[PDB]
Amino acid sequence: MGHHHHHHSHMNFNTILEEILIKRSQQKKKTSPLNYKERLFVLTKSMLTYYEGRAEKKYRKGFIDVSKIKCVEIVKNDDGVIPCQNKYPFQVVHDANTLYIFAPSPQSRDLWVKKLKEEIKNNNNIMIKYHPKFWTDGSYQCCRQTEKLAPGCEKYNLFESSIR
Ligand SMILES: [Zn+2]
Repeated sequence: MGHHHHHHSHMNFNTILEEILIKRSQQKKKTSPLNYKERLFVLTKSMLTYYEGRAEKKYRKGFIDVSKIKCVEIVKNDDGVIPCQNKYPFQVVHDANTLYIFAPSPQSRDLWVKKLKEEIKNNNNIMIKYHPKFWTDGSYQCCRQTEKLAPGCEKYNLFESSIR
């Protein structure tokens, strides 16, 4: 059972950047681990949207608006080892929670963090501070305030001079 097609061309508009990225889903007291889910992510000026044409589960096709984003940075990892197969993760704080996305390469991470900052620079939703560590629910991260969206423990340079 469970064998038929359901493909329709729901194409996104003018893309800035697309890549096969890993979404670490933030679990909370339910039947979910810290799932590393490698999907196709496309960034547009209106929305960051991922792709999962699952021919098995009615899996959650979520999306983030650029205006929902409050902070984008690289994840300066406090741990020894990066858990996922992909390494050099970046973080996207938004209306709900702080999302964590592992890039295949530090090349991918660099360009993604960059382009996201270049979009969210015009938002009035941006916290002047961000969280450097892994915001996992009720865990011992940077400020140990991981419950609800704290306004950042380290200072966020929205316009950071990468210039050498
Ligand atoms: Zn913190």
